[PDB]
Amino acid sequence: DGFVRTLRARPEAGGKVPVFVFHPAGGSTVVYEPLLGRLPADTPMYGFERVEGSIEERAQQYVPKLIEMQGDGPYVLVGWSLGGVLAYACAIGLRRLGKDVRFVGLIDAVRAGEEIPQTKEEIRKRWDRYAAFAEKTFNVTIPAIPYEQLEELDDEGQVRFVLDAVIPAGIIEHQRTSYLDNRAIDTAQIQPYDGHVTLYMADRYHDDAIMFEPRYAVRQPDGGWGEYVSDLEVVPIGGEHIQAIDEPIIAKVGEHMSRALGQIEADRT
Ligand SMILES: CNC(=O)c1c(-c2ccc(O)cc2)oc2ccc(O)c(CN3CCCCC3)c12
Repeated sequence: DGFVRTLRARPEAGGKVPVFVFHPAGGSTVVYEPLLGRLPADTPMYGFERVEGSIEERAQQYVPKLIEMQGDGPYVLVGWSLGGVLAYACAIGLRRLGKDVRFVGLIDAVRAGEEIPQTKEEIRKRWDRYAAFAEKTFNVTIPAIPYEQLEELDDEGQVRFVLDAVIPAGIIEHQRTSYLDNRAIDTAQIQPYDGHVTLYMADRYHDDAIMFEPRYAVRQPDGGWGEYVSDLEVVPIGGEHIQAIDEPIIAKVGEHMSRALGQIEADRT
């Protein structure tokens, strides 16, 4: 299927408006199966899996596919983790092309409480933190970090440089894509969007997330989306980021989202 996974196929003709879901960091759209079970019967669902590039470059790949599949609209775009940002970026692209986007659902796609700087000083502090965790984890001494060579490299190049030093192909492939998908969240440059966004908000990021990047230890009440989205609804769901996508918490998301879908179906009926 390329990068589109069919979770529930739309009928040959007619039917309900499909929900387009976007993969999480380091994972696939199979994670949306619990959600799908909490959505109305015969709600079609398609998942957009990983593609390469910056967020904008990824949306430039998704948007033509969205249009091929759904045309003028209506568009319902949903994502947890990185998927939320991808969904949001696609919403901007679709709106810019005159399409009708009716719903953007961010499932705990929460920004760091303080903006993560994209600076050399930050690149050094980041790699120093990693090196220190490796020292403790692997009972090793890491020599001086070749900062100068690292600083000049993008995220992709940084991991290749690192993967020269150090393994089964599946693990390198899984670690590489997880790291890069997570950095993609970190460095996302949010643009403003004038349509409705629903943010399902958990209480906090899980411990591993925070150990990796302590700025995710703090969340703003709007999840960092308020300056960019004037039409913003927050649906608190509690719990941690990791749990937001699974039962039982997904039942709450599903109930709320089902109501939104019902109104959309009513509005076209
Ligand atoms: C739990 N580890 C992670 O979350 C991160 C990984 C990673 C690497 C390998 C793997 O197998 C699984 C994950 O690489 C990252 C890079 C930057 C970063 O800021 C983070 C933190 N992350 C927290 C959620 C909001 C987005 C940022 C991570």
